[PDB]
Amino acid sequence: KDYDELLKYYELYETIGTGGFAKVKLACHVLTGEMVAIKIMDKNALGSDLPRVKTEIDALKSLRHQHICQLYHVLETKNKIFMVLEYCPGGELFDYIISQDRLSEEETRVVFRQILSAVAYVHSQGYAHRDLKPENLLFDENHKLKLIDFGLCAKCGSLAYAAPELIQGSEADVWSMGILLYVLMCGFLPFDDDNVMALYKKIMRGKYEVPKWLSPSSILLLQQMLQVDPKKRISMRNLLNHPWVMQDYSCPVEWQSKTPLTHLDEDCVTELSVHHRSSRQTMEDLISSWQYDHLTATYLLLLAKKARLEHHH
Ligand SMILES: Nc1ncnc2c1ncn2[C@@H]1O[C@H](COP(=O)(O)OP(=O)(O)NP(=O)(O)O)[C@@H](O)[C@H]1O
Repeated sequence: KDYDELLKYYELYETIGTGGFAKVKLACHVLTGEMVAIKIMDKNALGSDLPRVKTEIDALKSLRHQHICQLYHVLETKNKIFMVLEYCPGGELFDYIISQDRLSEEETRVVFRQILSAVAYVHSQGYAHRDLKPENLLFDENHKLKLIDFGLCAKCGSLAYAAPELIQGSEADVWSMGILLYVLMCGFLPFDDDNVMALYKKIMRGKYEVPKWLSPSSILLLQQMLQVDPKKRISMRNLLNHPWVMQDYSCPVEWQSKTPLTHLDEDCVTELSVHHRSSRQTMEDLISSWQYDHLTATYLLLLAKKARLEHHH
């Protein structure tokens, strides 16, 4: 039905996750054999919340980056919206933290630099994420982080990660990254309560426990990021070459995209052109329209496949 058009292009596997808006299914793009994750949303059930989806969709169409979960295909039927995404099988950063209880400062730095790369890129494109937290960061096959859930992108979110100025746009993401840092290094939240009023007061207050295993450097960074006054809160740029961030690193954080679509891959175009019964020139013209239809998705998945193969060649 709504699924019949989808099943032209994908064969559906099991549900692998859910959220407040979407049921997420593993699937396989038939033409290329590539696995993907499909967000399924019901328009009728979403109702007045639907703009969030069109928000996420328009955001993701203009974001392309190593640490951003890629959007391949958008499909609307009478009752459903389907978003076909890069499959990340490593699960959430959340579950990883719980598995390790807490991360070492060193592995925290490795993770944090990737988060920072993604968020700095997102800002470079004029957005703020507004829902940064370990649940919205997924591990891919190579244990690399991929940011998801862009429905709150603005050109808001879980309270424990929400900045003070926002519960009464760049500075906010910085705050949330501070909370995330704390969580990675500590295994728990700095501001936590079952009572929302209590939690709120704790946040506006800005006082948190500082455990013995933490380095002075990281303690400082935290206090720079968890400044209740956004005016006093550290800026993205200064986060990008902050000494804690740069510790044991001769490289500043490369937030710039490593995956821009500069120009069309010949092999991929060729492969598409055969299946499409059109010349390569024609296919080039078509692909450049970037409609996020089946053509777009096939092209990008062929590209991802090729990259994966080139990594083992
Ligand atoms: N690309 C993906 N690869 C693997 N698992 C995914 C992927 N996208 C989502 N998931 C899983 O599905 C869950 C729900 O995704 P999510 O995008 O947060 O749903 P949502 O309803 O649209 N947003 P939210 O209600 O705020 O969580 C995630 O927490 C993951 O467990």
